[PDB]
Amino acid sequence: GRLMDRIRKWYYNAAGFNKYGLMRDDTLYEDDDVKEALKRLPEDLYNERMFRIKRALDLSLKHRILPKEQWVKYEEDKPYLEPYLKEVIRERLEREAWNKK
Amino acid sequence: VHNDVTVPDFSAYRREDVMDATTSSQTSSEDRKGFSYLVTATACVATAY
Amino acid sequence: CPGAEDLEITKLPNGLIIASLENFSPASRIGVFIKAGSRYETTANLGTAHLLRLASPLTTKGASSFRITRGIEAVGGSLSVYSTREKMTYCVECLRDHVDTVMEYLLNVTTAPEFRPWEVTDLQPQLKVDKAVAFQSPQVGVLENLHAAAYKTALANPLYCPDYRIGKITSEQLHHFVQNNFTSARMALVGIGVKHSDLKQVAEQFLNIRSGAGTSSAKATYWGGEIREQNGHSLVHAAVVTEGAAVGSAEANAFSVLQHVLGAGPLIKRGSSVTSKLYQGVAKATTQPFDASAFNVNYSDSGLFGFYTISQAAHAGEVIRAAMNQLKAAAQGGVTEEDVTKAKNQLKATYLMSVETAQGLLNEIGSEALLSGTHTAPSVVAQKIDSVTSADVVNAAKKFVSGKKSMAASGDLGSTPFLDEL
Amino acid sequence: ALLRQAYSALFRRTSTFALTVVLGAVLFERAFDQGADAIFEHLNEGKLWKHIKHKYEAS
Amino acid sequence: APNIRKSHPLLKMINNSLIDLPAPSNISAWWNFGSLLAVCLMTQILTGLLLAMHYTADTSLAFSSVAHTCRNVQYGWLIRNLHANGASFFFICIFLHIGRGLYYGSYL
Amino acid sequence: YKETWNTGVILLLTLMATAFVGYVLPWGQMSFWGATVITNLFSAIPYIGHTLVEWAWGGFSVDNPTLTRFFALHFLLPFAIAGITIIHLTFLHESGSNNPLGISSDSDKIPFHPYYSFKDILGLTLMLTPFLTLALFSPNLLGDPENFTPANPLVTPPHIKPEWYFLFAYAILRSIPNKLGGVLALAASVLILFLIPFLHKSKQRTMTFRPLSQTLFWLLVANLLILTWIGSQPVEHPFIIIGQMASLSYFTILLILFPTIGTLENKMLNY
Amino acid sequence: TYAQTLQNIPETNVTTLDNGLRVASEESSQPTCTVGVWIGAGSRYENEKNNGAGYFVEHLAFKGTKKRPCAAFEKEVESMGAHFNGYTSREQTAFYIKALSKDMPKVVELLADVVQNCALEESQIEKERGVILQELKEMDNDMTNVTFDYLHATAFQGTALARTVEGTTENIKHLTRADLASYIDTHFKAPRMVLAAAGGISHKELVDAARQHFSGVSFTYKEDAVPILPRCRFTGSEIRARDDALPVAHVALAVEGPGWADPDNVVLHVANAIIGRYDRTFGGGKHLSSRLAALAVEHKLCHSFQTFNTSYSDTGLFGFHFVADPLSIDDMMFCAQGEWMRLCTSTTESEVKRAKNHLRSAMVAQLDGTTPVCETIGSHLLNYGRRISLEEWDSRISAVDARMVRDVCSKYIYDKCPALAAVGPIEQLLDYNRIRSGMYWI
Ligand code: HEM
Ligand code: HEM
Ligand SMILES: CSC1=N[C@@](C)(c2ccccc2)C(=O)N1Nc1ccccc1
Repeated sequence: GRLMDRIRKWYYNAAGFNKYGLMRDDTLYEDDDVKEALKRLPEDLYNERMFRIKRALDLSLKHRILPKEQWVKYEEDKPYLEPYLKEVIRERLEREAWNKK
Repeated sequence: VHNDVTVPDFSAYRREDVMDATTSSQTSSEDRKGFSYLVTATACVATAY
Repeated sequence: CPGAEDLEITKLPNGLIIASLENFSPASRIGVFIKAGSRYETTANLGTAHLLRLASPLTTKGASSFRITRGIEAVGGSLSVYSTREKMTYCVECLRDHVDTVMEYLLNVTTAPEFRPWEVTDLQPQLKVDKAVAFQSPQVGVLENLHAAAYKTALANPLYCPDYRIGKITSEQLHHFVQNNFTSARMALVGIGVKHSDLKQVAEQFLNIRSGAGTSSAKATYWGGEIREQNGHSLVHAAVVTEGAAVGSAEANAFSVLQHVLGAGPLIKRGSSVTSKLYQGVAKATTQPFDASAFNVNYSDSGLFGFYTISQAAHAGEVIRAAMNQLKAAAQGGVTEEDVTKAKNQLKATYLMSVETAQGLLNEIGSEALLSGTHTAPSVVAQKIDSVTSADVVNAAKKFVSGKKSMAASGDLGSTPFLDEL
Repeated sequence: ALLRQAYSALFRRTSTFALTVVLGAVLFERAFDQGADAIFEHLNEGKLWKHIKHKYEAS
Repeated sequence: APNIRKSHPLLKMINNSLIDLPAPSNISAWWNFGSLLAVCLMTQILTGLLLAMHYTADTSLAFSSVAHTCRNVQYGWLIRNLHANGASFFFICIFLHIGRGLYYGSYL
Repeated sequence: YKETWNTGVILLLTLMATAFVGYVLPWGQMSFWGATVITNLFSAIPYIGHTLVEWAWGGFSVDNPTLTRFFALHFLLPFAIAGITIIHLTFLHESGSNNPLGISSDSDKIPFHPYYSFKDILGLTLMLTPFLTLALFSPNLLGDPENFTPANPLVTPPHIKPEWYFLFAYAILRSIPNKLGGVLALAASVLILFLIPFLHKSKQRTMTFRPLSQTLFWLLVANLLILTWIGSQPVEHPFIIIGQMASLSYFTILLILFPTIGTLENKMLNY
Repeated sequence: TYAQTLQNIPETNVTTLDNGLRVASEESSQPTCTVGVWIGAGSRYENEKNNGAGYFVEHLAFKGTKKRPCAAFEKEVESMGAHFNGYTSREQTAFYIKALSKDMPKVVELLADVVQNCALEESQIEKERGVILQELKEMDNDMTNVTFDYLHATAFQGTALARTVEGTTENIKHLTRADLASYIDTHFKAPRMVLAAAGGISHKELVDAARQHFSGVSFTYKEDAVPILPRCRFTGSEIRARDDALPVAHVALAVEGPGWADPDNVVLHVANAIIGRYDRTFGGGKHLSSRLAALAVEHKLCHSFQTFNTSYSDTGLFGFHFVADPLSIDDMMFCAQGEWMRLCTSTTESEVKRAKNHLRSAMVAQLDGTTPVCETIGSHLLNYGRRISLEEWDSRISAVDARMVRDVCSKYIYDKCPALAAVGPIEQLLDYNRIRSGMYWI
């Protein structure tokens, strides 16, 4: 049924990164794979990500959040980095596999 | 030009076994090194002691 | 226990030509010939062909950038791309037992490129480097200017991406180029050390970018300009040409012979070229080191003919004028009937040696199998060459002295004469 | 060919060079102590409790 | 960075002061006292701690705790000699270090 | 930030040794007996144990040579702490500080001065009030009255309990009724910290946006509260069982729940 | 298949004219062919007084003979569409011609006339004296070659291999018509030469024209005697030519190699194949199989680098050479020495497998045309005293494995004193001692 979907939507809202206007992908820890993926983002997607983050850090220092009407909605969260990230990890594993003789 | 350049003569310094230009220096290499390394290993022994 | 063999050559319905040959050599050398080049670029996408050439190792729909390089190296293979203003060749070499392996890559590269934006951005600074090493030979620089003075369009475009465009070429531009030029009817899949049934099979079952003649290139319009690059070098390189013959143009061989009659490169190490009208003539004029040769290029719809010199700055004047007289003098019957005999030897020899190396052979086969899906017998070619009268040659020589000329010179041009003083 | 043999077997590999320094120190110690201890006692014959002891020992 | 000796934040330091450090090819024995002084320092500290672990700072126990050290502590007497003379070694070296400096105008 | 973290764990261990050798100096009953209980822990190590202990003591029990060497150590260690702090901060500057959102702050940084110099001086005076209030109005609120009695080698206090900051660890030591097993449990209770970096499964750095991990985090904190409390009580029912529970859940939360929940959370985000 | 193609390659035929000369040739069906004479001579055979003679001769070997002066000689060769080239190295010299098989015989006559009756025109000599002096100034700007000369200059200091092929300025300014004459007579002798040809030629027809123009037979046993040269002592050392005015720096490091006849060379070549080579135009970039190459790309360690196994009769130079900016020398040298250690210590089966394939196609590529195949023949008989088929090489290459590579490399590289040559802005290259230490553990 819609159990998994129900759960995911609950968590999304429970997590709360959307109160800062951040997309799920804006919250990823920048390990090696993520760093490489970021470098592949198109100019505009990259500049938009940057603004959202700079803006959230501002909210964080002010100890405020966005007005409830600007919170990102679970179904409008754009997974802008996931596609790239997947390719990156896919490539890395290939190299890794291939370098094992 | 570089053609007019030659390595000076180091006979006043060469170890006895590599003094002769027409003799392979590889045959005395293990002795030349074994000796120097012996001194070192010995110092390590004295030091460890 | 292998022996002789045939030079087969099918030609599928879509127009894709397939020429193979089995010489039982332990090494195979397949290639994809294509009618593409800076010739098809326009002001808007200048240099896109150059970059496309360097883009061969980028990821494709079938292989990743990493696997293309690792895969080929895995079996001691190689992958390279040579190109002229009007043709591009993608070839791979490797030991016989690996033709399958190496094939997948050659295929992917020419028909399934992904031109990922990031990969492309990263590669563009290479154009500067590539171009930098190429330009170390003065030769390359004046030949660029030469074509820019010779034509107003198509063949006028440089073979190396102009500076203002390094970093500005886009992925869409690379895709559009490959889509409008790498069409089945402008490509030829030539192979050596392989079996036709095999090579033929690979083509039809794998080559998908489809048919058409794609975007056709504009006609080459002659200009007859003059470009002078004053850069202070002690030596002055200069080339003077005239519209010569086109590929296949009957008047071709005539120039080829007039070329060898005038002087087409040295034959003896550190030796003088006596059989060289042009060299010998220039030699008599100046005392200092120099070099003169008959320049000759044949393109699809045009060609260029003339002489290329290299000389000290102060003697550039006399050296170039001396080269001119040797051309007039030749235009005025000053061509022995024996000269034409010798030249026909050097020409038959040269052509024959050209095909000794795998690279030269594959290129011979492919080039023709591309511009006419056929193959002239080394006898018919010889037959066509020697059947060139001394008249023909003297005529070619005339067409030069009478036709409009274009010149290009670089170095300390302080004493280099202008085209209108020749 | 001791220097030669020594080099190949002991001094070439950095690992073997280390084991040689350990056993060397072990053997050296045993030998050096005993020798030095002798040289000292010899230069002092009859003066150490080692020498006098027997006179009053009576356990 | 391809080699750790240069990239690592700690090794980088050992490398820039004791391995890849550029030194004049012609410095004499008068340039040895710097490192000797450094070793005296490490030495004095080491023996000093060993002594401190048996010392007692009270006018009624000071003198005797030092005696207790030299008479009862295993190698106590040795450690005390090394510390006491080490101080002299330290001054010998500092005076030569200074002399070198004055002579060669290191004070510049 | 692994190197900063690891040197951080070394700093904790060094601070602890310092406090231990420092606490012995006044030589009251608690100083003596606690020093006896602790030093005797090392005798649990098989084979070399008894040997190391007597070595550390400089005799057959905590005595004068133990005191003078402890003074020297207490005098020295604070400086090792200062030195290692420099290393701590040196590794830290390779990356600069992390921040509450766990996302890069390169797009919004500010000079330490005057922002944090002022913020830090403020923090100093805020925490200085409780310190001084305690120090000047309740000097002995946190200390055992037993330490106002000169050490007596022949009389052991009825209730030997450690300083508040070592209680939780003590509770863990007692959870395992086996001498050597308790030592290991104690060792692990602190060395577990070296393992934390390898148990991170979240795709996000902080717990700010991870509600499940947050609950898990406070359970852990409360679990430490219970251990602290249990460590101040005598070994008797119900304490003994409550103690073992808390010890057990302490290691469980860190070794199993955190990484497990971390993975579970990644899936709820569709990663 | 591959194996089959190797077995079906026409055999190389050899015969000897009892005057001491050997005639070898591989037959194919090509209307074109290359034939030439490979002489076992070079700068190594010279000495302090006649150094650069063999080079001086290489300049006249084409300016005419006795039977036919300059113009005549040239015209005749040119007019038949044949190419006349040649070269002189330290232990080998060669003069060869490219032309139509239809002239194999006239060419053989031409070759013989060159090696036997060089005119040595007194006036031409003074003319070439000035030309050779101009080539020495041109070559002096070829850092790569200035660097390899220096590598030999120090690696074999005190011996013959220490001299450059072109010779000294003094020698070139004073070599006499008599000296060159003497040189030719002393060295260009039948037993020390090889008539090699490849293409569409009859071995018997070749050998015949050979008998006709290379006829002079020997009576004594000393006339069939090929003089064994005195050994050249290798010396671990360094020569540093510093000029911070040069844009990039060149560096070459090497250890003594075995020498032609040694089977180990098959392994050293496989080894060099693992390390490979690189230059800023290799499209492969950061994905290249060569670890050193990958690092070079990632860290921008150099403009280029190459490995090499230069053989000789009794010795050789096994090492590498790189060009880098003054500020990346140290890291490059570090990674380079690092890869050499990995060779002796941790080579993999996968690594050799690849290197073996790369090596096979490398050998096959050295037989791409008549001239290169002819060069193989001249060289093989002159160095192994016999032709070595691709099938044999392949047989040997196939036997190589990781273990073997480690053993052989450990043998020639591990803890050895190397020869170092550095030119240009080399202030960053650390001292000998530090480099010497890079020779062990890793
Ligand atoms: C710059 C290094 C040092 C110098 C120059 C130095 C010098 C001295 C001198 C002059 C003495 C007297 C020796 C005597 O009895 O005649 C002394 C005593 C002592 N020092 Fe140091 N010392 C140094 C470091 C230390 C340190 C770091 C400690 C301990 C942590 C220390 C602990 C002691 C102790 C305990 C004594 C008293 C016992 C004794 O006199 O033997 N010292 N030191
Ligand atoms: C004497 C003990 C210590 C001192 C003086 C000390 C000092 C500091 C300083 C000055 C900072 C920067 C400011 C801050 O973020 O608070 C810092 C950061 C840090 N320290 Fe410590 N520290 C100590 C112990 C520890 C311990 C015990 C740990 C962990 C086991 C630790 C982990 C860290 C880490 C990981 C940071 C990074 C902070 C961030 O997220 O940006 N420190 N420490
Ligand atoms: C010298 S006794 C001691 N040192 C303290 C300050 C300490 C111990 C361990 C680690 C750091 C600090 C402590 O609490 N005690 N007391 C005590 C009482 C009973 C049982 C154990 C310790």
